[PDB]
Amino acid sequence: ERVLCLFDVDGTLTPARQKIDPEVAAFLQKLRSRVQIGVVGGSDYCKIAEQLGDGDEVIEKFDYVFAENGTVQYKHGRLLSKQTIQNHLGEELLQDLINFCLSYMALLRLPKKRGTFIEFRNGMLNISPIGRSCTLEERIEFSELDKKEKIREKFVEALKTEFAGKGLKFSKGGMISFDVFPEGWDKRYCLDSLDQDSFDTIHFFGNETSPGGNDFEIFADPRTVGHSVVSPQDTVQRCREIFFP
Amino acid sequence: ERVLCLFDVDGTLTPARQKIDPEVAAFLQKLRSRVQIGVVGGSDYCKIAEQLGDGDEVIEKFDYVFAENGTVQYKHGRLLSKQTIQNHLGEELLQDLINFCLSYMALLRLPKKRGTFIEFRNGMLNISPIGRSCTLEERIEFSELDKKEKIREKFVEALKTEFAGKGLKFSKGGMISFDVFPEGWDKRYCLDSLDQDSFDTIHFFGNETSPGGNDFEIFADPRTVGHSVVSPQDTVQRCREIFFP
Ligand SMILES: [Mg+2]
Ligand SMILES: [Mg+2]
Ligand SMILES: [Mg+2]
Ligand SMILES: [Mg+2]
Repeated sequence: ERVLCLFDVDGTLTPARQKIDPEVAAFLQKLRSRVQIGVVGGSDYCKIAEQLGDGDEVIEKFDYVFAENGTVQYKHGRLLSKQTIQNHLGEELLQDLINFCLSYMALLRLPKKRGTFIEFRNGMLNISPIGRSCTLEERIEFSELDKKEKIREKFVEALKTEFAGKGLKFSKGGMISFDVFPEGWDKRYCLDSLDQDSFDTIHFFGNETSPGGNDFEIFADPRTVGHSVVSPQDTVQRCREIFFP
Repeated sequence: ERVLCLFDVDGTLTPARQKIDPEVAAFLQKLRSRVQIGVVGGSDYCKIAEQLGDGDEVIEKFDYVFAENGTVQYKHGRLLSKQTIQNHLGEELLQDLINFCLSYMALLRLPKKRGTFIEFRNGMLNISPIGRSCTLEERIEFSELDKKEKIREKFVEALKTEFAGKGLKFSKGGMISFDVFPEGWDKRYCLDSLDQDSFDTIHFFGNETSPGGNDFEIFADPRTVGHSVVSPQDTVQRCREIFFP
């Protein structure tokens, strides 16, 4: 009777990294007459906020806004505090990680390099072996280089081996970067808080629910009814079938 | 007859890193009835904009806004393009620099580390051996550590030696960070563009005009009438004496 629908963002509600279609948006508000609705994305809040309305409207349009996998949470218009990756990991392991990344990147000799190789967020370190500080022509340029030299991939292989058994996970962040987060700080993190809000059912929709994907763990988790979608139209489709039959 | 007064920001017009006193601000507008006025700061535009009014008002209140030593320039309400440190330095030297900084920082084992060790701006690399991504308690904490271990200072000594004769300059950025810029991209950079605006006199005011300080080179440059000030009140004082005697 208390139902929440929880959506991944990229590919599930919106074209990847882009604004939502006003028609999907319009539907989500309709869905809201029956159930509460929320989103969970890997990206920071501002990025998510941008894709889903104007300014900070997203927190008004959605009952739940879980950014950075849920390490950052908005609930019914208001911010709830965030745990810090350093509080969770502690300083020593976090610095072993950081120094390893610095020492590995120092040895990479590329065509170009830019800035902000290691960005410290709430629920992850975002690592970019070229530089988060590049333009569009440069994003595409490194994107090509990464494919050819497997830069991120080899870096991740080396990181996983070095920190084997120490509770870190790595997943790519699309172009030029990868994330490093504590084990358990994938999308499932948001479920722990949601456990306290007395939902009878939590429907999750995601487009990467296959093994490997960033939606897998939350989709497979026994706390959710899992749904696999291919597009924003597939998502609306499914919600119609279940909630408006 | 065409006169410009050009002010450094921190310590010259405003308490360091802080909002301008409405009384100084009020005076600067009065000064503007006689002469054009401008500012030049080491910081980025947003930082400068914040200290000097609300939002982007600074470009309306000042005839010239030279941020990042002049590599970024506003002139009479509008932005003029910026040269890029990489266009000036080229990719190879810039990456030698970057990799050297990465390799040096990887070997620093500190109490803590955070993120954004190398921030790529327009007219410099800002290097922070702890992490630009820290809070106030942490800024103060590293600030203490830096004093005791001479972290930035030893890093700079090593950088200057390594890149001896290669045209790079280093100056500290107050707490936790230092800047790396091409030789000539201190405050004097803004004078090259100002040369094209047909001023009969350019008065410069700065509080670090002693050798070593970030105001020295522009103060000593034969293109300006140089003035040494100790406070925002000293600045207003001097402008009264010269322009309102
Ligand atoms: Mg997705
Ligand atoms: Mg499930
Ligand atoms: Mg000053
Ligand atoms: Mg002079």
